[PDB]
Amino acid sequence: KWQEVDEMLRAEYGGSFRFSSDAISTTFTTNLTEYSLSRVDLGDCIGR
Amino acid sequence: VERIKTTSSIEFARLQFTYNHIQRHVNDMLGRIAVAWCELQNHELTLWNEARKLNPNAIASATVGRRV
Amino acid sequence: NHIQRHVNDMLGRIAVAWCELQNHELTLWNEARKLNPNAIASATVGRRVSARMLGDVMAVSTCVPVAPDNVIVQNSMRVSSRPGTCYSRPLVSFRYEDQGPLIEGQLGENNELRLTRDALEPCTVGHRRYFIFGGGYVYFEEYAYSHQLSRADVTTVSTFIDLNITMLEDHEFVPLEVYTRHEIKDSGLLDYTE
Amino acid sequence: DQGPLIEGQLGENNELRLTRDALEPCTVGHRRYFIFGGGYVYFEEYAYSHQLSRADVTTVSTFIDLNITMLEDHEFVPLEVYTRHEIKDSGLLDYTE
Amino acid sequence: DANFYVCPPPTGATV
Repeated sequence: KWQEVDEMLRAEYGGSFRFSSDAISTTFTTNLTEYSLSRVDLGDCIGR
Repeated sequence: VERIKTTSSIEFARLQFTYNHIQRHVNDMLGRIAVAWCELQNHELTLWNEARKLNPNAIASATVGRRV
Repeated sequence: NHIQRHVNDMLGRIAVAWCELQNHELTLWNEARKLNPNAIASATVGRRVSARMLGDVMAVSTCVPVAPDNVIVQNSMRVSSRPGTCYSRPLVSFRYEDQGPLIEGQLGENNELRLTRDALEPCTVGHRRYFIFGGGYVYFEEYAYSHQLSRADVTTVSTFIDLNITMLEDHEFVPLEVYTRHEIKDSGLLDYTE
Repeated sequence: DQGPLIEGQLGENNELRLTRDALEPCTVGHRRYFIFGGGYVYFEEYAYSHQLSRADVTTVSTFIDLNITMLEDHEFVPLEVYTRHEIKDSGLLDYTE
Repeated sequence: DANFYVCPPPTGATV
């Protein structure tokens, strides 16, 4: 775990999600489809 | 099943945030200016009609671009 | 901070200039309002409204719409009852709506239907006149009908000042490193752990 | 306050003129508002009817609206994916230690 | 302006 963002704004545009955080001044870009956690090897910390 | 690899540099996303913020503000303000400009020209057409009645020579010389 | 200060100061100057220009053109609006209360009234209230000047204010009464298909324009502005006198604008007969009396009248500016036929001027040789008729103009010579013509048949000059503002486009910033941390690790000649 | 009270004719935009010469033929249905001080004065049939405030007259605007807002301040906090401590700690054995 | 208008002379009902 790296960052906890209490205000993350998600916007849909051009087939992409943009997750913006004013607190840390950061915009992440993801695809629309979710990432299944089963693809992570030994990633049991993520959910909890 | 695989491991996600992470870049050491977050500054690309911070540049993205700053650019998006500035770009949205500037685009919104300049679109507002564009709308106001178009409305003002459409609004001033009335004054131009009346001045056209008052003095056809000057109005035509100014609108045409050549003195007539 | 640099960009924000510059943009804020420029746009504040633009805001001040805009407010002053509106306040400054109020004078021109007052004088035009005296010149032709109907047109300025329609522009300022957002709807076609007849207007007149009562002292230093405007009396406004809503105009009633009439479909274009119920208007017929006559041929000659020459009023036969007044030889040596002519109608300054073409005569029309219009019916407010089907199943109505065909009310006689005169074409007034911006497709107005004026009940009063009082606009009379001395006739003059060389008469050549265009008048707003529906979506186009109508054209007369020698106080006699010639033809209706489309709006596109007349040369268009612009009183508008052009301003071409385009939006800043979207831009994507990809991750970019001169050396990855793995390159930094592999920069060492001997790795103690290995 | 102590001078001779001069009779004249009201002008436009609270002007006070010296000569009473703006004479028009009388007409029926006379109803007129005039700029009087900070408000209007209303006359009906060439007789003083009453004053009224400007707020009593509906207002139409000749101004074009334009709403410019400032770009607000923004604070950028320090932000690293990994600190130097994390980079140094990612080694399995530290030769010095 | 495709639609004509009939504009009765205004009265001071609305100012």
